[PDB]
Amino acid sequence: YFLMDQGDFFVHFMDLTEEELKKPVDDITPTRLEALLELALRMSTANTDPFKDDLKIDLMPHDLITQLLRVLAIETQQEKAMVHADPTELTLSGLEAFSFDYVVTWPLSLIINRKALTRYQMLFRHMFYCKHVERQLCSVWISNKAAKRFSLHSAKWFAGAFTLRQRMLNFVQNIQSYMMFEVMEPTWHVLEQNLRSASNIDDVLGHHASFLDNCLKDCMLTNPELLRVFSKLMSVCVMFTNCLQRFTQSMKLDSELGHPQLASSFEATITKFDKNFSAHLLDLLARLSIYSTSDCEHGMASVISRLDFNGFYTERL
Amino acid sequence: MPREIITLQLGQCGNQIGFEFWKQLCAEHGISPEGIVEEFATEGTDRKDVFFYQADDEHYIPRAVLLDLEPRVIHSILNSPYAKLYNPENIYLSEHGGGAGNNWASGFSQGEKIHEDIFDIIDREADGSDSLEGFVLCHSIAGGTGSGLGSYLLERLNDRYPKKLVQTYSVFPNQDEMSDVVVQPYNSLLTLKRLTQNADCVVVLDNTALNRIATDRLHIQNPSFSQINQLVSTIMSASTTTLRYPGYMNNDLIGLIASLIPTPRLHFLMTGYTPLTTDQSVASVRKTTVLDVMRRLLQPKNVMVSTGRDRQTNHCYIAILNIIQGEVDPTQVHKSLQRIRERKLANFIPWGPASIQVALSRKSPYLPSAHRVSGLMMANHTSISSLFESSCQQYDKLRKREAFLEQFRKEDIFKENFDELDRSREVVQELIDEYHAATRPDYI
Amino acid sequence: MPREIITLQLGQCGNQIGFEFWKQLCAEHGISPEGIVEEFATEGTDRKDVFFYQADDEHYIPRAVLLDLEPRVIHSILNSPYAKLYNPENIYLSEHGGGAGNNWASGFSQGEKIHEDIFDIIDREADGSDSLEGFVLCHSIAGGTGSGLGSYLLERLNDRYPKKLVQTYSVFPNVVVQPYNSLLTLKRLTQNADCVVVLDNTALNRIATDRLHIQNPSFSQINQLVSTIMSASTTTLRYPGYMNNDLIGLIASLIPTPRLHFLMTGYTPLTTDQSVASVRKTTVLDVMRRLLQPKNVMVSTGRDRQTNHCYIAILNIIQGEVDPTQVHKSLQRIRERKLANFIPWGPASIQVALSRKSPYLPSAHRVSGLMMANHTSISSLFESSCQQYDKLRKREAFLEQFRKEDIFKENFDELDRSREVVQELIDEYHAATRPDYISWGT
Repeated sequence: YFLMDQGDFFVHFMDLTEEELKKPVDDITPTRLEALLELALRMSTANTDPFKDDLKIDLMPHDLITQLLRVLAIETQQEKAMVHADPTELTLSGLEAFSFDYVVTWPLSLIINRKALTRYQMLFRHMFYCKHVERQLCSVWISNKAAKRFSLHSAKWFAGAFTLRQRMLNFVQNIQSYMMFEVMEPTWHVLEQNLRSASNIDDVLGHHASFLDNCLKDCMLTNPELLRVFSKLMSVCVMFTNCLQRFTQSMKLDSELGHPQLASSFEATITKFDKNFSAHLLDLLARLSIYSTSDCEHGMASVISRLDFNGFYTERL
Repeated sequence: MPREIITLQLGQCGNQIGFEFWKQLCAEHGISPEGIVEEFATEGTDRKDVFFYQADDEHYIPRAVLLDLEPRVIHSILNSPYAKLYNPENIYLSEHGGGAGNNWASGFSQGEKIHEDIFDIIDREADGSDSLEGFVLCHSIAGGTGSGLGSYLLERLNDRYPKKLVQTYSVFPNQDEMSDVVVQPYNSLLTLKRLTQNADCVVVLDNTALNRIATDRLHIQNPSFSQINQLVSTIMSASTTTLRYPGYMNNDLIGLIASLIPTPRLHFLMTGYTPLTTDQSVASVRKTTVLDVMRRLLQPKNVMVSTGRDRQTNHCYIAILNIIQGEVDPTQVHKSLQRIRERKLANFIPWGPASIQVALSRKSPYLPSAHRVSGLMMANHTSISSLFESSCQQYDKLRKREAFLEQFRKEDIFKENFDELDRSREVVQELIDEYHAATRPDYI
Repeated sequence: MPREIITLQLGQCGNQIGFEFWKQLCAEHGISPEGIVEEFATEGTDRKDVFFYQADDEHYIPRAVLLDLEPRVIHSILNSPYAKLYNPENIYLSEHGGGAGNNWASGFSQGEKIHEDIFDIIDREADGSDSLEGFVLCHSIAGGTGSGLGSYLLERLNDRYPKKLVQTYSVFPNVVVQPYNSLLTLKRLTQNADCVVVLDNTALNRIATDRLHIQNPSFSQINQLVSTIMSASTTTLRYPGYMNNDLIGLIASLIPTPRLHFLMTGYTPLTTDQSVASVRKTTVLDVMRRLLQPKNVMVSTGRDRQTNHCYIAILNIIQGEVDPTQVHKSLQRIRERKLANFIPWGPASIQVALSRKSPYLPSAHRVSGLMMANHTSISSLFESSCQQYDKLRKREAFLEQFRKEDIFKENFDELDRSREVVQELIDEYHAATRPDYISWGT
């Protein structure tokens, strides 16, 4: 659930969460959210997991971006600056407050605590919003399949927009692949090995806490500059895909019903989005290299390598 | 939600590749040749609904339609051990056993004549699919049926399912041998045109390169079609391993495409497989390292496409996805990526986004794997243009000689002029030129 | 008072469906082939008296009348293991072995000729019924006897018992006069039947081939599927619940009222007994999803792209160990996902009754479900029948045998009236796609 293994349920929940994009989900009781989740459950192979009943939905008083920024700004001079920050200027949060919690009975209630639950909730919300953005980008790309119903020399603006959104999607996919299959699987294996070797419950809790700290650090949650850059990048990707989807669906319907218009359909905001994405990517790479040279954290060199792997940004690092 | 893929098997080669694909899927899913779920696969954690449909008997049946204009192959499928696996209502066989006669135009006209039956089948499968992801067309570029009718079906699927992904397994003709089909260059050019204009992704399966691999590495003297189809099924299984094993990222075909095709026109992905060894070479318990996997994937001897090593054009990879199946340490994957970067083991496009993906997946529990770790590479690399250039050169060799044009001129699409051939030649020239530009820093 | 249902078995198909229905009832009630309760059936959870009469020797006898114009099948039945189940005195067979000759009009004239015997039988069964609920006519619309004599019996039952329900098991064809027989039968179902359950032989064959892997499905296997459906239709009688325990309510829910009586059928599981479906706990949601799957509907409806067909009403009788909370969750998920389109001009009728199975019938499935649905895409079958009728009438096809019968000796005006009624039915079915359908015909 939290780590989104067998994420087909999360792909199904993307579409339910997409109907709520105006106001934060905490404004609505979680009972109908859990009802939708459970009605999506029985359509997927999930019978052999007698542990999803311990999951519950919590309504946080803050969205994923805002809570992350306040966590990475507390006990620092950034709290004063970002106390006025709101998610309206950035990506709007209508499904980023949904999170998973694991309430378990005693003595298993001793293993899981709210100190770990807050980190669990933040990580799960971040993963879920990243997966929503990636699925929206992939849906935009797959819905642009109807552009093949038109000639090449009438979609040059559409071609540029597609290239920009393809770079966005590729960056999102690379980040996801790194932070899953280079971070989360190894940390899960280390946690499992520690649990299987140790016997003390206190040592188990300590190992869980260290695993959570490693997960949050590999998520660039220990550097406010990098967390802000990540949030801005994924917000601009979400905004670009939301601006796309309207005219994408419009032209898809036009092509599927018929069987300068394209330039006017291509707004001037696409170039601004592309430039902002480029700037945020360069900032992320620069900060990753700076932190790798100074702080010497093990996770920033991997993000630097994934950002510069084409022979065109390794000398721009 | 499932992401269903319909397999369309076109002509002799397409039907044989589809048959071997379905056999491989059955073996990976633990389904008997009779369509019965194997006892060992009842408790699987795999999501079968993505690639199989569920019959009323809890049987997982491939969503595959086998269409041939010649009875021999359809009858061979209905006489195969998997004849009871497939829904008979999903099998269309042309009663007109005349085939396309190695004529792309004839295959296209036949696709037009059987349009209603084919689109009825496709729509039946789409409505019987909860979340159809797309179509995979398995066809040959060199035949008559697989080229013309395959292009027709690709067009009609692109029109009917404009939101679904279209992947092709397109068999490219042998460039080094004189084709017995004098129109083979025409068929190949027309198929490349249709891949460029009406397909979202064309995986080129070169029988010449597959034969070369079988001879040089498997020591198979005169590889049979059965062995070629076994290689095809192995490739399809490795390509679907990330679908069959649930991971944390790129768990859907949309995500696969977005990882594989950074350039909409440059969406042709090459495949690579390792190990390439005969069963008689019991290679002792070699601990396959992440670095050894990546080195084998980067080794030309494991690429299943015969691309010319032009020394003048600095060809490069646009994007690379390595699907690593088995017990893999992600830290070893990361270390292997780091070593590959430091060693500059791959040259990439200079004017494109950096895309090197690594997915860790588990193997099917039902298949015995002699290798603790295997890897498939899917790469978007401009050197596929060298194959398209070869096909174009064969077409130009015929067209300048008006060779094998009589069968096109007999068909209505070519009865008046050759404009469809000239447009296909133009599209393939533009594709070659775009691949070369994508090899250049100015591609952006 | 008992709630008797009289089964009228008309022609080859009707008699075979009645025989298989009585066989299924016997198997569910633990009654021997002679009609005697088996020793293992003394503690049965069902009272045969609903559908059978009990003889003084504790024999359960079906309230079924089997009428055929040819001796071969009647003799085969009397030589069958079930010969002792039926009262021989309740079987009328015309000594004039000439039949109706596959002519609906001839079958009707024969019903008129045998009117007294038939209405005497119906009245005898009604008086032997404490609270006769209605008649179920099992017939084919395309033959002579099952169509003509069936329509005659439907008319006479509607006249004599105007407060009793008329349910039909109407076999739709896959005979140069077949369009005439089909049009006349559809007219009579529309005007004089309260509920017509459509059994499409084309869809049954398709299911038998695609799902049971039966190469060339026999009529026996199709009739076994029909009898399974008929048992599912009686499943709501065997388990005491709170609602819709009678044929009046069944017809009103499935055929969605008496004039809108063309019923589509759905059955689950549709699997051969050789298909041991691996160790998958069938959930209420999976049941409802399979019923909603077009490959599990037992009626071949055209996918007309022009008409946005919708469900008028659905009743699902689910028999077996079913969690009502899973039924409720499945209905809720179906509504939220709009997995079924309902009529816009009327309330969405989706009912689910959970019942227990007979202890005497082996159920491979811990939970099964039958859906009976009135759905506007059933109109595509009537449209097809109308097109076939118009194709024959424009050619005056197969009219020479009709002109021999008194009803058609002078003209075909009764055929034209039946075509008009079927046109009005088609137009009402089209209106049912529209929000104003409730007011369309009136």
